[PDB]
Amino acid sequence: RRIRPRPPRLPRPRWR
Amino acid sequence: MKGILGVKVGMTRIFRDDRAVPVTVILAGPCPVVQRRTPEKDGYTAVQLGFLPQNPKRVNRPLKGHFAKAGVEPVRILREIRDFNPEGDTVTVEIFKPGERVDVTGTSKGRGFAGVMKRWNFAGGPDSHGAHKIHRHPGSIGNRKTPGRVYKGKKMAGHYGAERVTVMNLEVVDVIPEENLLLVKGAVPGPNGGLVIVRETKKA
Amino acid sequence: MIQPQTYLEVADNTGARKIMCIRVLKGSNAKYATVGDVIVASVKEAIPRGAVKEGDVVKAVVVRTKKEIKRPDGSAIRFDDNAAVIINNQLEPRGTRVFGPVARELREKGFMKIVSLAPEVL
Amino acid sequence: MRHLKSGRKLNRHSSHRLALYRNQAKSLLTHGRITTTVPKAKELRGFVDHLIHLAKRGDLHARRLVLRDLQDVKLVRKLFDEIAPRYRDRQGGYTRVLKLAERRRGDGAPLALVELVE
Amino acid sequence: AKHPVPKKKTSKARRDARRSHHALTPPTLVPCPECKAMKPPHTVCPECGYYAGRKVLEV
Amino acid sequence: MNRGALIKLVESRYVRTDLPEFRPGDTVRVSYKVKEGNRTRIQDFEGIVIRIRRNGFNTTFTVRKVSYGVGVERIFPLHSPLIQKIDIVQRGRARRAKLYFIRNLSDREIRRKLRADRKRIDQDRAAERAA
RNA sequence: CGUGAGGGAAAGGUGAAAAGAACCCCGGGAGGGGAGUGAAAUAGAGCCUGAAACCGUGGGCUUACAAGCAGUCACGGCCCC
RNA sequence: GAAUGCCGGCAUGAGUAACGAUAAAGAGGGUGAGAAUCCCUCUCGCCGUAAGCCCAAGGGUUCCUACGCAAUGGUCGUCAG
RNA sequence: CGAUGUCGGCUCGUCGCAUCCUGGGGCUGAAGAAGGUCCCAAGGGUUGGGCUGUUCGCCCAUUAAAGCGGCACGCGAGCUGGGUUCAGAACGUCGUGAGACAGUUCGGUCUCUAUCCGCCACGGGCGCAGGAGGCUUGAGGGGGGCUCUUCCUAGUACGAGAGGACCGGAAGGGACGCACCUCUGGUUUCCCAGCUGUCCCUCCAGGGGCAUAAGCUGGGUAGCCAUGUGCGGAAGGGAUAACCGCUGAAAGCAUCUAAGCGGGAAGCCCGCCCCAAGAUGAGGCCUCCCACGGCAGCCGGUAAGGACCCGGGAAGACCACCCGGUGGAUGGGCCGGGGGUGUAAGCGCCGCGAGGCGUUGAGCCGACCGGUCCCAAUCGUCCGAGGUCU
Ligand SMILES: [Mg+2]
Ligand SMILES: [Mg+2]
Ligand SMILES: [Mg+2]
Ligand SMILES: [Mg+2]
Ligand SMILES: [Mg+2]
Ligand SMILES: [Mg+2]
Ligand SMILES: [Mg+2]
Ligand SMILES: [Mg+2]
Ligand SMILES: [Mg+2]
Ligand SMILES: [Mg+2]
Ligand SMILES: [Mg+2]
Ligand SMILES: [Mg+2]
Ligand SMILES: [Mg+2]
Ligand SMILES: [Mg+2]
Ligand SMILES: [Mg+2]
Ligand SMILES: [Mg+2]
Ligand SMILES: [Mg+2]
Ligand SMILES: [Mg+2]
Ligand SMILES: [Mg+2]
Ligand SMILES: [Mg+2]
Ligand SMILES: [Mg+2]
Ligand SMILES: [Mg+2]
Ligand SMILES: [Mg+2]
Ligand SMILES: [Mg+2]
Ligand SMILES: [Mg+2]
Ligand SMILES: [Mg+2]
Ligand SMILES: [Mg+2]
Ligand SMILES: [Mg+2]
Ligand SMILES: [Mg+2]
Ligand SMILES: [Mg+2]
Ligand SMILES: [Mg+2]
Ligand SMILES: [Mg+2]
Ligand SMILES: [Mg+2]
Ligand SMILES: [Mg+2]
Ligand SMILES: [Mg+2]
Ligand SMILES: [Mg+2]
Ligand SMILES: [Mg+2]
Ligand SMILES: [Mg+2]
Ligand SMILES: [Mg+2]
Ligand SMILES: [Mg+2]
Ligand SMILES: [Mg+2]
Ligand SMILES: [Mg+2]
Ligand SMILES: [Mg+2]
Ligand SMILES: [Mg+2]
Ligand SMILES: [Mg+2]
Ligand SMILES: [Mg+2]
Ligand SMILES: [Mg+2]
Ligand SMILES: [Mg+2]
Ligand SMILES: [Mg+2]
Ligand SMILES: [Mg+2]
Ligand SMILES: [Mg+2]
Ligand SMILES: [Mg+2]
Ligand SMILES: [Mg+2]
Ligand SMILES: [Mg+2]
Ligand SMILES: [Mg+2]
Ligand SMILES: [Mg+2]
Ligand SMILES: [Mg+2]
Ligand SMILES: [Mg+2]
Ligand SMILES: [Mg+2]
Ligand SMILES: [Mg+2]
Ligand SMILES: [Mg+2]
Ligand SMILES: [Mg+2]
Ligand SMILES: [Mg+2]
Ligand SMILES: [Mg+2]
Ligand SMILES: [Mg+2]
Ligand SMILES: [Mg+2]
Ligand SMILES: [Mg+2]
Ligand SMILES: [Mg+2]
Ligand SMILES: [Mg+2]
Ligand SMILES: [Mg+2]
Ligand SMILES: [Mg+2]
Ligand SMILES: [Mg+2]
Ligand SMILES: [Mg+2]
Ligand SMILES: [Mg+2]
Ligand SMILES: [Mg+2]
Ligand SMILES: [Mg+2]
Ligand SMILES: [Mg+2]
Ligand SMILES: [Mg+2]
Ligand SMILES: [Mg+2]
Ligand SMILES: [Mg+2]
Ligand SMILES: [Mg+2]
Ligand SMILES: [Mg+2]
Ligand SMILES: [Mg+2]
Ligand SMILES: [Mg+2]
Ligand SMILES: [Mg+2]
Ligand SMILES: [Mg+2]
Ligand SMILES: [Mg+2]
Ligand SMILES: [Mg+2]
Ligand SMILES: [Mg+2]
Ligand SMILES: [Mg+2]
Ligand SMILES: [Mg+2]
Ligand SMILES: [Mg+2]
Ligand SMILES: [Mg+2]
Ligand SMILES: [Mg+2]
Ligand SMILES: [Mg+2]
Ligand SMILES: [Mg+2]
Ligand SMILES: [Mg+2]
Ligand SMILES: [Mg+2]
Ligand SMILES: [Mg+2]
Ligand SMILES: [Mg+2]
Ligand SMILES: [Mg+2]
Ligand SMILES: [Mg+2]
Ligand SMILES: [Mg+2]
Ligand SMILES: [Mg+2]
Ligand SMILES: [Mg+2]
Ligand SMILES: [Mg+2]
Ligand SMILES: [Mg+2]
Ligand SMILES: [Mg+2]
Ligand SMILES: [Mg+2]
Ligand SMILES: [Mg+2]
Ligand SMILES: [Mg+2]
Ligand SMILES: [Mg+2]
Ligand SMILES: [Mg+2]
Ligand SMILES: [Mg+2]
Ligand SMILES: [Mg+2]
Ligand SMILES: [Mg+2]
Ligand SMILES: [Mg+2]
Ligand SMILES: [Mg+2]
Ligand SMILES: [Mg+2]
Ligand SMILES: [Mg+2]
Ligand SMILES: [Mg+2]
Ligand SMILES: [Mg+2]
Ligand SMILES: [Mg+2]
Ligand SMILES: [Mg+2]
Ligand SMILES: [Mg+2]
Ligand SMILES: [Mg+2]
Ligand SMILES: [Mg+2]
Ligand SMILES: [Mg+2]
Ligand SMILES: [Mg+2]
Ligand SMILES: [Mg+2]
Ligand SMILES: [Mg+2]
Ligand SMILES: [Mg+2]
Ligand SMILES: [Mg+2]
Ligand SMILES: [Mg+2]
Ligand SMILES: [Mg+2]
Ligand SMILES: [Mg+2]
Ligand SMILES: [Mg+2]
Ligand SMILES: [Mg+2]
Ligand SMILES: [Mg+2]
Ligand SMILES: [Mg+2]
Ligand SMILES: [Mg+2]
Ligand SMILES: [Mg+2]
Ligand SMILES: [Mg+2]
Ligand SMILES: [Mg+2]
Ligand SMILES: [Mg+2]
Ligand SMILES: [Mg+2]
Ligand SMILES: [Mg+2]
Ligand SMILES: [Mg+2]
Ligand SMILES: [Mg+2]
Ligand SMILES: [Mg+2]
Ligand SMILES: [Mg+2]
Ligand SMILES: [Mg+2]
Ligand SMILES: [Mg+2]
Ligand SMILES: [Mg+2]
Ligand SMILES: [Mg+2]
Ligand SMILES: [Mg+2]
Ligand SMILES: [Mg+2]
Ligand SMILES: [Mg+2]
Ligand SMILES: [Mg+2]
Ligand SMILES: [Mg+2]
Ligand SMILES: [Mg+2]
Ligand SMILES: [Mg+2]
Ligand SMILES: [Mg+2]
Ligand SMILES: [Mg+2]
Ligand SMILES: [Mg+2]
Ligand SMILES: [Mg+2]
Ligand SMILES: [Mg+2]
Ligand SMILES: [Mg+2]
Ligand SMILES: [Mg+2]
Ligand SMILES: [Mg+2]
Ligand SMILES: [Mg+2]
Ligand SMILES: [Mg+2]
Ligand SMILES: [Mg+2]
Ligand SMILES: [Mg+2]
Ligand SMILES: [Mg+2]
Ligand SMILES: [Mg+2]
Ligand SMILES: [Mg+2]
Ligand SMILES: [Mg+2]
Ligand SMILES: [Mg+2]
Ligand SMILES: [Mg+2]
Ligand SMILES: [Mg+2]
Ligand SMILES: [Mg+2]
Ligand SMILES: [Mg+2]
Ligand SMILES: [Mg+2]
Ligand SMILES: [Mg+2]
Ligand SMILES: [Mg+2]
Ligand SMILES: [Mg+2]
Ligand SMILES: [Mg+2]
Ligand SMILES: [Mg+2]
Ligand SMILES: [Mg+2]
Ligand SMILES: [Mg+2]
Ligand SMILES: [Mg+2]
Ligand SMILES: [Mg+2]
Ligand SMILES: [Mg+2]
Ligand SMILES: [Mg+2]
Ligand SMILES: [Mg+2]
Ligand SMILES: [Mg+2]
Ligand SMILES: [Mg+2]
Ligand SMILES: [Mg+2]
Ligand SMILES: [Mg+2]
Ligand SMILES: [Mg+2]
Ligand SMILES: [Mg+2]
Ligand SMILES: [Mg+2]
Ligand SMILES: [Zn+2]
Repeated sequence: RRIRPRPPRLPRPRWR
Repeated sequence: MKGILGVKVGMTRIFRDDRAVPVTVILAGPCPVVQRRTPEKDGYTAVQLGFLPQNPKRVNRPLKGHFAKAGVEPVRILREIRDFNPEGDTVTVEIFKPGERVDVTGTSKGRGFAGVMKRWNFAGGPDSHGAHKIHRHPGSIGNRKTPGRVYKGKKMAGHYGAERVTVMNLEVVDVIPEENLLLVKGAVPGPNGGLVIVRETKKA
Repeated sequence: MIQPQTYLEVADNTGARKIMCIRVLKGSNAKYATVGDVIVASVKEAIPRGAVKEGDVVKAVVVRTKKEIKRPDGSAIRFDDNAAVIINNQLEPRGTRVFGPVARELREKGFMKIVSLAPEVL
Repeated sequence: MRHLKSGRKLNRHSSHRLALYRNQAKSLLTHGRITTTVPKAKELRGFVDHLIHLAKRGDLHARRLVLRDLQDVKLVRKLFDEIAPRYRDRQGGYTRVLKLAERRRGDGAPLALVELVE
Repeated sequence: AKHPVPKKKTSKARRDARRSHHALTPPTLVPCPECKAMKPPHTVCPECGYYAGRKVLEV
Repeated sequence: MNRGALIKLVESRYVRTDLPEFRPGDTVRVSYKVKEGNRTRIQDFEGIVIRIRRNGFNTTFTVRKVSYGVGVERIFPLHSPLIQKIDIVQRGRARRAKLYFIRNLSDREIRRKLRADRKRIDQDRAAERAA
């Protein structure tokens, strides 16, 4: 359990 | 360790002391002994029983020769009972009286290719709230890079039923020796008309 | 088959009218309470100035269920509703009467005060 | 599974499968010999023997009952007046499904004949 | 899914090995007791119309 | 080997003939043996048969009563050794074989949909006239 | 191909000479097998030469207790010269 | 010998997904080298503010008939835009 | 960085043990009951709800208990998509401004097809020195492993009282597992009935299609089912853990140990259930054929058997398995029984009529239990040992 929220590294795969 | 081969015939409830007892009826007797396993000959101890007489046409030479070493008429099924050496050369329902407890062994009803819900009681997925084509699906089957594989014996969909099942410690409700019947309280594996094995229980 | 969230009719003069099951007192993780089982419930509707009021947390015993209860003789008996009688921590009724039949199973479970108070024990 | 279930589905729904039997009953009772795929043929025996049997009986009830399927007053007449009497002494088994040796070219379906017995 | 896709081209060995079960079994045929021509058993002989002793169809 | 026969045999020792005939709709009274504590009595249960599901020896019938403002349905095995006697108390003419539909009906509504089976009543009074 | 301005391919070779295969056979046709032409017909038109991947038939050696970047070093066995 | 190189050819996945509305088919008789698929009959089902009919745009011989079936038709084809 | 998809949930788990409970313990400031503390122990178990996207947490009602953790903060080629990274919009705030903020708020495209490994199942091949049909031993492996309450002992030991046992003995539960369909309760696509609109057959009557892939409604067999029923955890034999001892020196005493021996856990090993000789280490037993013709080899004809093809089956995706193939009850029909529906049509009678009464528990009637050669498993074909060497 990690207390500091972990930012995402990828944007949601967006339709080209 | 007494034992007998018989076919399961169907279920009912008799009445006994103002209580209805679910029973299944087993045509047990009679079972001629056709070979005996002894420690000299075979290392262990067991009796080869036969069951249901058979049209001598349908029995090849080698099988028919087996019966002749014992003077038994051609029979349909041959089965051993381990650590059983009866006094006579015919096992019948008489070796069981009411009150006794038995183990009954039979080939279960085959459910064929069974999904993970019917076979392993999994819960599947939601039926709304977004669930997408996984309604009867198992879910995850592993972890990630470690171990990076699926455990042996991982419960999955596949064939389910038509396997051996022994249901144990069933009360012997009645015995009808004139009819070679054998009442048994409760459920017994296999369909009606399926060959079961009735043995003395191993409980307390 | 009473499980939490199930509404029940109260068959006594304790004030209550409907109670809502929130726990079946049958060990760790029992699924449903049949006739004779004890439940903690919430008083959802009740007449004014009763021995119990709206919003209490009472215990009760399930006297009759809408699911049929079976019996070792081979018979079975279902009722038209699921009902209960408010009790105390000593299993005794908290009213002075009960209304409508109660299942005979209460006696075998030891609720003789309720069973005697009934109009019919089926 | 399928345990102890009776009745081919024949990849048709309820109505369609009934028609397929009826329109094959009319055709079998019209010419007394039709060629079909072996599956439909085996299912045709029992659908038609009932109709023949009911004709053998002969009452007004049996004719109106057979009329629910065959729907053709002239064809029902052929059944009662010409077909059924041929079998007054026969105890069921009024039809026969024998298999053919060549298949359909288009889809390889194995075929058989169904004919009213003598 | 996420479009599974083969990782390596299958070898001339692995595809031929797969096809070890793909050979055909020659049709099972018996002689016709009337006209002696090889025909499938339990079918009306398509060369003489006979089956079970008598003639059944015009060939 | 006939297996339905063998099952028919096992049940024979328990079969009853002494009970009267009665169809769905017939109002009826089942004198039933009950075990209340340390004694046994004959509790009666009287009501309308709303269902009869046959399975040879394993046939059962359901009877519906109204006890102190509360519907009560009760299922009996037709060959229960705890059935002392059954008394036909009224003959009703139903149109269906299972009468669950009378659950959601007032008393007046039921009296309309279930009238006295005059043909089975007159046959009843004509029987019992034995000499 | 693009509404349009505009974009913009691929595609050469029988033989010295058509002497381009009459006629026969199987085939519905396509295709073949004979006959025939030619120095040559795996030059026969899907035509000089005709590589490689790729597919297939026959043959030799080998392989169903085996752990692999597939080879390399040794030795033994079988087949051939 | 490599440029997610360029052109072309041929592999793999593989006899695998698919074969394009779940309105629905069945038999008999023709045709023919060959027919589930073409023609004829009868039975059955589907649309019927259309899935019928008439006009306009657009398309440009697709119309009619006769003779054909290599390719086009998601199968077949004796049929066909 | 020519991509290692990111929180939480769902699902499916598995492992560790710094052990929440159950088991075994020593100390206790342990009377008893109940606690504290530490030691052994990972077999199994560890509830349902309110709140918030929440993990976490608080709370409700329980409980034997409501453990903490690893597995890419396990798990998106498994699902979700509420939180969080896009583009819209607004609030507070910062900025002259375009705009910006671990400050809020509403909204916002998650990809049909598995090649290889792995996993669940199921076959084909060859092998297991002669060819075959049966029946088997079990090396090895998996499954399972939970727990509560009341009562008797006994209101006894213990305690001023309140309270309240050890041990031994009976009964009844919860959740979970395997099988089952007699009973309870489902489904039951055409098994029966009722009903509306419309088109039709054939006008009346009687019927058919369609209204869903059952038009609709009331019912419903077998089968498959659970909410239903039976059964399981154990008993027990053994080796131990912490801990307690016996006898006992080194060390005249003492010490559970240095020689030796007891006792001692839900844990380990056997035991129970299931798989299993590809266990190549390919086992054992019963039974069957056997010196075949021609140049450890080859080509053929056979034997015991087997396969093919067919009728099928609570077996089943195909394959496999099991049953039967006329000297036969395998399926289809037919008869009987069951069971469902609940009193057909036709006629008679009563009523102006919708209707009602009677014939009548009739008519119809899937699958269940049987019988019956009426129809279909015709006729046949192909494989198949002659047995290496010390
Ligand atoms: Mg977290
Ligand atoms: Mg892109
Ligand atoms: Mg068996
Ligand atoms: Mg399940
Ligand atoms: Mg299961
Ligand atoms: Mg289960
Ligand atoms: Mg859930
Ligand atoms: Mg669900
Ligand atoms: Mg979605
Ligand atoms: Mg979607
Ligand atoms: Mg999906
Ligand atoms: Mg969905
Ligand atoms: Mg992944
Ligand atoms: Mg690894
Ligand atoms: Mg199996
Ligand atoms: Mg017991
Ligand atoms: Mg049965
Ligand atoms: Mg059998
Ligand atoms: Mg009341
Ligand atoms: Mg009373
Ligand atoms: Mg299924
Ligand atoms: Mg099956
Ligand atoms: Mg299904
Ligand atoms: Mg059948
Ligand atoms: Mg049908
Ligand atoms: Mg289909
Ligand atoms: Mg179809
Ligand atoms: Mg299809
Ligand atoms: Mg329809
Ligand atoms: Mg029938
Ligand atoms: Mg007539
Ligand atoms: Mg009919
Ligand atoms: Mg064939
Ligand atoms: Mg064709
Ligand atoms: Mg995807
Ligand atoms: Mg998708
Ligand atoms: Mg997939
Ligand atoms: Mg590949
Ligand atoms: Mg390759
Ligand atoms: Mg190759
Ligand atoms: Mg290749
Ligand atoms: Mg491959
Ligand atoms: Mg039966
Ligand atoms: Mg009433
Ligand atoms: Mg009326
Ligand atoms: Mg263009
Ligand atoms: Mg242009
Ligand atoms: Mg351009
Ligand atoms: Mg060129
Ligand atoms: Mg020719
Ligand atoms: Mg010619
Ligand atoms: Mg032509
Ligand atoms: Mg030519
Ligand atoms: Mg030529
Ligand atoms: Mg020349
Ligand atoms: Mg040439
Ligand atoms: Mg050359
Ligand atoms: Mg050249
Ligand atoms: Mg040149
Ligand atoms: Mg060339
Ligand atoms: Mg070769
Ligand atoms: Mg080669
Ligand atoms: Mg080898
Ligand atoms: Mg080895
Ligand atoms: Mg190797
Ligand atoms: Mg290594
Ligand atoms: Mg290497
Ligand atoms: Mg060397
Ligand atoms: Mg060499
Ligand atoms: Mg280079
Ligand atoms: Mg590329
Ligand atoms: Mg480049
Ligand atoms: Mg080129
Ligand atoms: Mg290219
Ligand atoms: Mg190419
Ligand atoms: Mg390719
Ligand atoms: Mg290919
Ligand atoms: Mg395939
Ligand atoms: Mg594939
Ligand atoms: Mg497509
Ligand atoms: Mg496909
Ligand atoms: Mg199409
Ligand atoms: Mg549509
Ligand atoms: Mg389509
Ligand atoms: Mg649709
Ligand atoms: Mg429509
Ligand atoms: Mg046609
Ligand atoms: Mg003709
Ligand atoms: Mg065609
Ligand atoms: Mg054709
Ligand atoms: Mg047609
Ligand atoms: Mg045609
Ligand atoms: Mg078509
Ligand atoms: Mg017709
Ligand atoms: Mg209209
Ligand atoms: Mg048009
Ligand atoms: Mg124009
Ligand atoms: Mg155009
Ligand atoms: Mg035209
Ligand atoms: Mg063409
Ligand atoms: Mg063509
Ligand atoms: Mg042309
Ligand atoms: Mg074509
Ligand atoms: Mg197309
Ligand atoms: Mg033509
Ligand atoms: Mg990166
Ligand atoms: Mg970059
Ligand atoms: Mg890359
Ligand atoms: Mg990438
Ligand atoms: Mg990637
Ligand atoms: Mg939550
Ligand atoms: Mg403890
Ligand atoms: Mg303890
Ligand atoms: Mg302690
Ligand atoms: Mg204490
Ligand atoms: Mg104290
Ligand atoms: Mg520890
Ligand atoms: Mg543990
Ligand atoms: Mg709320
Ligand atoms: Mg928030
Ligand atoms: Mg929080
Ligand atoms: Mg507690
Ligand atoms: Mg405790
Ligand atoms: Mg909780
Ligand atoms: Mg965990
Ligand atoms: Mg994670
Ligand atoms: Mg996703
Ligand atoms: Mg996620
Ligand atoms: Mg992935
Ligand atoms: Mg959304
Ligand atoms: Mg969002
Ligand atoms: Mg939001
Ligand atoms: Mg400034
Ligand atoms: Mg400002
Ligand atoms: Mg400023
Ligand atoms: Mg923002
Ligand atoms: Mg943030
Ligand atoms: Mg930010
Ligand atoms: Mg916000
Ligand atoms: Mg919206
Ligand atoms: Mg694969
Ligand atoms: Mg790999
Ligand atoms: Mg694999
Ligand atoms: Mg194998
Ligand atoms: Mg050996
Ligand atoms: Mg051998
Ligand atoms: Mg064998
Ligand atoms: Mg064994
Ligand atoms: Mg073992
Ligand atoms: Mg192994
Ligand atoms: Mg083990
Ligand atoms: Mg355990
Ligand atoms: Mg006491
Ligand atoms: Mg006391
Ligand atoms: Mg005790
Ligand atoms: Mg477990
Ligand atoms: Mg049943
Ligand atoms: Mg059932
Ligand atoms: Mg049932
Ligand atoms: Mg039922
Ligand atoms: Mg029907
Ligand atoms: Mg007309
Ligand atoms: Mg009419
Ligand atoms: Mg109608
Ligand atoms: Mg119509
Ligand atoms: Mg219509
Ligand atoms: Mg329709
Ligand atoms: Mg609708
Ligand atoms: Mg209808
Ligand atoms: Mg229904
Ligand atoms: Mg059923
Ligand atoms: Mg049923
Ligand atoms: Mg249950
Ligand atoms: Mg000492
Ligand atoms: Mg020692
Ligand atoms: Mg001691
Ligand atoms: Mg010990
Ligand atoms: Mg235990
Ligand atoms: Mg075994
Ligand atoms: Mg072996
Ligand atoms: Mg074995
Ligand atoms: Mg080994
Ligand atoms: Mg070896
Ligand atoms: Mg062996
Ligand atoms: Mg051995
Ligand atoms: Mg089975
Ligand atoms: Mg099969
Ligand atoms: Mg089969
Ligand atoms: Mg076999
Ligand atoms: Mg056989
Ligand atoms: Mg045979
Ligand atoms: Mg034969
Ligand atoms: Mg038969
Ligand atoms: Mg039969
Ligand atoms: Mg009946
Ligand atoms: Mg009537
Ligand atoms: Mg009538
Ligand atoms: Mg009438
Ligand atoms: Mg009149
Ligand atoms: Mg009836
Ligand atoms: Mg019947
Ligand atoms: Mg006979
Ligand atoms: Mg022959
Ligand atoms: Zn012939």
